[PDB]
Amino acid sequence: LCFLGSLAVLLCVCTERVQYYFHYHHVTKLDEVAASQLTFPAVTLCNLNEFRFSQVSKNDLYHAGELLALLNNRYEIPDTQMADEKQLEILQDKANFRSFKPKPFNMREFYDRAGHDIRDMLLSCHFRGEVCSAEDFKVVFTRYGKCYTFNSGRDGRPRLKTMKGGTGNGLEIMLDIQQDEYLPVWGETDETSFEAGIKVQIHSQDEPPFIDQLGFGVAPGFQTFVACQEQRLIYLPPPWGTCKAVTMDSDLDFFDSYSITACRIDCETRYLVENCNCRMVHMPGDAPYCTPEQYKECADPALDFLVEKDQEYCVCEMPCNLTRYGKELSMVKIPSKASAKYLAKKFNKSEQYIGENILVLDIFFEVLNYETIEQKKAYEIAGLLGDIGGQMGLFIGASILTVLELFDYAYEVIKHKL
Amino acid sequence: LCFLGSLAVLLCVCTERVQYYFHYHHVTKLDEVAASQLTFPAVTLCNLNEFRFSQVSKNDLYHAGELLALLNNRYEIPDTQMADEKQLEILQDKANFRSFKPKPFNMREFYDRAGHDIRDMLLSCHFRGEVCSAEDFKVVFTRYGKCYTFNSGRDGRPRLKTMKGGTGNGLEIMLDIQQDEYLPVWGETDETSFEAGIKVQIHSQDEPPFIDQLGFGVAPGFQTFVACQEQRLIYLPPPWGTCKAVTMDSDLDFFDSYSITACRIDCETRYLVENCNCRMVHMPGDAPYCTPEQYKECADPALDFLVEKDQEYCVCEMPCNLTRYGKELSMVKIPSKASAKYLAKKFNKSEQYIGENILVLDIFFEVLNYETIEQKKAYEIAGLLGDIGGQMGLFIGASILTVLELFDYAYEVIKHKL
Amino acid sequence: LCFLGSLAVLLCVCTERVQYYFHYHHVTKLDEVAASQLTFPAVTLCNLNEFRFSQVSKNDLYHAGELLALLNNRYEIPDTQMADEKQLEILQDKANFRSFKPKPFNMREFYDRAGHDIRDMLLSCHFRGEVCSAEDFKVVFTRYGKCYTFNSGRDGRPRLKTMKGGTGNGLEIMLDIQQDEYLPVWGETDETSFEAGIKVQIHSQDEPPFIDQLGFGVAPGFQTFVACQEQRLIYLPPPWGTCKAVTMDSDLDFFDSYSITACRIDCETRYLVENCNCRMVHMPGDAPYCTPEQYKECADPALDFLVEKDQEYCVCEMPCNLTRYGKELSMVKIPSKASAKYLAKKFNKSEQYIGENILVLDIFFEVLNYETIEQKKAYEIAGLLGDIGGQMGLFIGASILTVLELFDYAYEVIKHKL
Amino acid sequence: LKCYQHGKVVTCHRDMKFCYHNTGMPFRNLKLILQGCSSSCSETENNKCCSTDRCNK
Amino acid sequence: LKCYQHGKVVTCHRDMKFCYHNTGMPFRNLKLILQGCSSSCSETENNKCCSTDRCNK
Amino acid sequence: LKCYQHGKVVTCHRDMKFCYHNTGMPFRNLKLILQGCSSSCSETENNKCCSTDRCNK
Ligand SMILES: *[C@@H]1O[C@H](CO)[C@@H](O)[C@H](O)[C@H]1NC(C)=O
Ligand SMILES: *[C@@H]1O[C@H](CO)[C@@H](O)[C@H](O)[C@H]1NC(C)=O
Ligand SMILES: *[C@@H]1O[C@H](CO)[C@@H](O)[C@H](O)[C@H]1NC(C)=O
Ligand SMILES: *[C@@H]1O[C@H](CO)[C@@H](O)[C@H](O)[C@H]1NC(C)=O
Ligand SMILES: *[C@@H]1O[C@H](CO)[C@@H](O)[C@H](O)[C@H]1NC(C)=O
Ligand SMILES: *[C@@H]1O[C@H](CO)[C@@H](O)[C@H](O)[C@H]1NC(C)=O
Repeated sequence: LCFLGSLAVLLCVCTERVQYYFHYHHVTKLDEVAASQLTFPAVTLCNLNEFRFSQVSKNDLYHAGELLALLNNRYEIPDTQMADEKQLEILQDKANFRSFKPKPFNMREFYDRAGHDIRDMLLSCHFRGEVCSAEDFKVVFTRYGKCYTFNSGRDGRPRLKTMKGGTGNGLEIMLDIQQDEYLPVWGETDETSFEAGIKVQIHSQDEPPFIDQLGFGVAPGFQTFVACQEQRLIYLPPPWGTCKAVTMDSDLDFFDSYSITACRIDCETRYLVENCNCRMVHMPGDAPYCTPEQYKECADPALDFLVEKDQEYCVCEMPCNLTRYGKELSMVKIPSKASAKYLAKKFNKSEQYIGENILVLDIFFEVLNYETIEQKKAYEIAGLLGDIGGQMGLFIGASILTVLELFDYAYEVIKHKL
Repeated sequence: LCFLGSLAVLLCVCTERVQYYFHYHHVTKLDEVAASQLTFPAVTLCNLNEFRFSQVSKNDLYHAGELLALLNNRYEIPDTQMADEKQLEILQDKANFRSFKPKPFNMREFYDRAGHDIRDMLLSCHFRGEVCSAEDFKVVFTRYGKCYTFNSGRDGRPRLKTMKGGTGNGLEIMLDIQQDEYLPVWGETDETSFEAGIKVQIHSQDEPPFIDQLGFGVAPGFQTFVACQEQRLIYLPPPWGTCKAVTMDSDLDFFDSYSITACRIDCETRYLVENCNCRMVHMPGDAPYCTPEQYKECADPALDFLVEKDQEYCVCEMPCNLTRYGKELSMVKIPSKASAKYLAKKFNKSEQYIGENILVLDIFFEVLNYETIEQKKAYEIAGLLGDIGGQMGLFIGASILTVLELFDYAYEVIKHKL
Repeated sequence: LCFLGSLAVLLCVCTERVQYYFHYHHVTKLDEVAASQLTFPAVTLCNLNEFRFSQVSKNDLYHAGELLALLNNRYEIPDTQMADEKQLEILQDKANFRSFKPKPFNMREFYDRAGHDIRDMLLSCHFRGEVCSAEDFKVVFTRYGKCYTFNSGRDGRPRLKTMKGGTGNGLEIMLDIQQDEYLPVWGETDETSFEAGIKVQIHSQDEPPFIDQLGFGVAPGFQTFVACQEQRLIYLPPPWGTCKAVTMDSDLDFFDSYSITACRIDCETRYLVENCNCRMVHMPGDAPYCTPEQYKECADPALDFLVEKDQEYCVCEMPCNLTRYGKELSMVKIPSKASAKYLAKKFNKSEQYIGENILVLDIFFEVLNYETIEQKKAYEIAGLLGDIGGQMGLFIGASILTVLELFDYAYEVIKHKL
Repeated sequence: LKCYQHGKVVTCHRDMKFCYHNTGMPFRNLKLILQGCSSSCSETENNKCCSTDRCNK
Repeated sequence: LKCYQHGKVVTCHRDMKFCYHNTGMPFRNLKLILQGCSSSCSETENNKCCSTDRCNK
Repeated sequence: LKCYQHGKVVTCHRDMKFCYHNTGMPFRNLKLILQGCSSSCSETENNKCCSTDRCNK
């Protein structure tokens, strides 16, 4: 008469508390682990120019004059007008094509000798005081051309570590960007880039570099202290959140580990091989890097459809071992009026060449910290029965033993009574 | 004898747990919603100069020579000494006042033709590849003078969207700041500004721009990639937190939606109309923009009292649908030595004019994310009775049914016993 | 027969819930307290040069010619070759040592008159409109040489406050870095610094400045708006987290309050006094600042062992009243083409001297906020018995009164039965 | 405390005390009209530092 | 929804509807081959906008 | 572990093992005096790598 009227008050609170479980709510927890060892993040860096000017020949101009965006489709200097006299004299001399016999061409060979060698870009690599050198930089290939990578972790070299904060305990790279050997830009295209600097992306060792869409820039003539603070992320598998937590062999067709950057490159490789069996030089695989004349029919518009679709054509999900890197720039003008005539004498260069083509990166951890942000499921199964008993211990008083002995009550109802 | 001694142990734990409710504690939850569509934030931008030099006339100098901070109160060139010869020749020629008859004046008309037109500031507006134009910029008025606004959302044009990350999928604005036509600064005042650059504030569509107190700066001669990461905030109404969550008609005397920026402008309009019935040109309302001679008596010191009070004179509270925008700058030197003689030929300008008066903004989303930080009340009313029953299920064992049937116990005490 | 079989189901859930207490898990809570008064953070600033060139004498060159990194160990100009003619003429004239009698030397006296005086560095200090002056800067000593400190809070001057946001309500310091009087760098050492700018660290009043390892940089010729947003941190004592929360007298051998920066200086003072009873001029204590010839035997390598150990030699823990300061830079080019000939006339300097040696800091709070991040223990002792009773109110139904009256059950078992 | 500001009801900050009204505080060649929240009264001629809600009318 | 992408199973975003397959969309002097997740169908000749899992084979 | 540093008691990091004392490690034309927390012992002559609390006296 009233016990029926309190069971519905229990049934309403029990139904909302079992539906509160089916929301899969989650809270997040932020720590600051004062760690003692930290692995150095892999710094990559690309010049903003793709091919240097003083190291291209006649056959490179004959075979890829339109891919260089320098020549006419009927093989001439198209807008050779009011640019320069020293650039124009060397241009028509290496674009004569007067009985110039062609040669066997290979695009991967073209990028290995017409990009930017690190032996004349870099001037002084450092690490915590001990003198870094030139062969610590694993060469990589991405869309800006030839790009290098400090602290890669592959090809046998171990992952370097750091154990002290402060500006004196990281890289100190005095680069040189060589603005004289940029491409002449007397034409006009859609991909034209007037700038002159270095794009640098700081990432962990597992992701391949993606300078096109994640890297900042560093201007020449300005030493930029770039601090860091290593974050760690732990996301949850579905239906709590989203993970590709199954790491046996998810999508690693050309890599080993899974990452949101390596998804898009593996996407754009598998899409292009399904169109004309090509791949560009920044595309890992086994199908051949294809001929320059074949690039203009199939390989060019198949990828320029991708930058026009106005959606991410190939989707995927983030993993849940993500380690980002938060950064905080600052700038100090490098070629001082006290220090002008020493750098011009030492590196055997002009005076005005110093104030335009000298860059000093400086990357270091600020405080040896660890900012972990993880997701934890907030209403587990073991808290369900623990919170199903707060109200039945209050409303009716009945334990489940009163229901467990209610089975032993039923022996006197079906056997003895009927 | 002991049941009285365990009820006080219940009463102490119950009193602290009902006072824990009256603290109104709240925890906060951080997500990363991997969204697929994102609305572009409304970029506004102001030059750091208020009135251009080559487009002021005799009557503008006669009527507002002291508001321009260029003339004497007895109508002369006050400190015309050792500034320039080309500036001084054109100055005294447009400040002769030899039988120069005055004209009807209007301050709103003065700011529409002596500010900075966007047709000669802007050179190339872009959006995801497709070519933006000049008439997408809604003109606004704030304290730096004439200011423009990309992606306003008002006046019929819809809110633009983006669906891809990376640097190639946002604005690419090659501005031009025209340092030649700044005001001559041979005088000295308290408002003197030696700088020359653009102030740019990124905000959502509902707040009016507030460049005076929230915008960063972008230097000329440096293309600055400005990343973004859209945040969402949900605050709680009082007494949990603070909101003006009642959005029927709170304070929208000249706007439609409520925001912490639009509070202060609506404050400073309603204060000044209660003093001399004026308003400046950056003040929305219906009272007339008042005469320049009337500005010097009433309108100038009534607002300069506001910057001297050493308190925010007009207070309000933040709303709880706030969407901020976190930013991360980076700089790359624009006018390259390869790209010098093309920009001077194309835009029909000098060589040294390029390296001083060319700015390239570049604003883009980094990863299509959504960092929501909301406040949730941590001890609701429905958790009070759920946690009032943990101890009485442990201390005394008594359910509330033992109190609910204690009413049926009272029938045998007042009716049958007495 | 079954009550024994449900007690083990209770005992498993009770053992995990008492071990969940011994994990000492903790969640963290983020607020945004819209405060009304905020204390201004103490800005320190150092030039990147240690000793000015035009204020060193013969005996300073005779006594510390090798500590200046300018002279030969056999007292000559070592690499006086192809640097300059004006620098080299004044160098050999103040390095003659032809019957130049020595003098009494003191290193603390050398840094007080050969550093950088603030009376000719600073040009215009401001604070909210009212004109700041030169004697508000408490002189401090750190590793870059002579350094100054705005808003120190010591020596009787109170802590200044601010109550409004925006760019017009903080410092506006038009500094001057004097690149002409830097040290000549025609030699080459390991500590060589080619740069020329100011390092500025924003910190609270209790920590001493630590410009070597925490400060950013500001380039000359660029006015940099530096926003701020005051954070507050509350960490927990062990075994929940880590604190030196006992603040009676923890390690304050030369200071009063405890901080992670003041730990390392107190470390490096107490280590060096245990080696040769010296201290450098940036080391607080009572032992004498020792002679320059004594620095070369003991004081130099004892500290250069510290920068080579590849570990933080002296460890400590963070306190739990930490107030950090998050920053967000932006740059605007200062010496405008309209404003060139006024600054050269006013400060009595050249034209090209303006565009190289003028810096304008500008530090201000953005919005008067308070981002507090505190740690709270998530499973206290008073929640243990509250959650030990959810299952025994569900599994067996037995309250602790059924165990409390089980003591009164035992009176009939040991007294009357046996 | 929810007193007025030129015809709009506006709550104060919870740290802030009594609000006020003033047809005074000359400060220049002028006679100002002020009204808002405050934390310190200086009642000489018209500074109605009343600590009641909606007092400034 | 967990349909294919060139031989790899890949879940879509939870806001995203039916996926599709296309040996078409010429767009240049070419005949493209597309396959992926989507939110709007335009079935004229081969746009198999099927809302079932693993439909694109 | 809470061993000494030149006359001040200081706890180590919870990842860090036994601490030590050394009137050695010459490294230059000098004979250093070191004392602090550590994680690797190299006991040859005086490196007292004792894993007890307050051991360095
Ligand atoms: C992945 O995350 C788990 C859980 O945090 C961690 O134990 C494991 O080491 C991580 N694996 C890699 C390869 O980083
Ligand atoms: C130094 O530069 C000059 C100028 O071009 C050149 O002649 C000389 O060979 C250079 N020296 C070296 C070692 O490259
Ligand atoms: C305001 O917030 C509520 C709750 O988050 C949301 O549903 C609503 O769309 C928001 N309104 C506006 C106009 O943004
Ligand atoms: C280009 O600049 C020159 C130099 O002032 C000027 O005479 C000419 O009219 C300009 N051309 C155009 C189209 O404005
Ligand atoms: C230290 O922290 C406590 C707790 O937050 C606070 O009450 C106290 O004022 C702080 N002390 C100092 C000196 O900042
Ligand atoms: C201004 O500079 C000149 C150039 O050196 C100098 O002769 C003159 O004394 C300076 N004036 C003052 C007041 O210092």
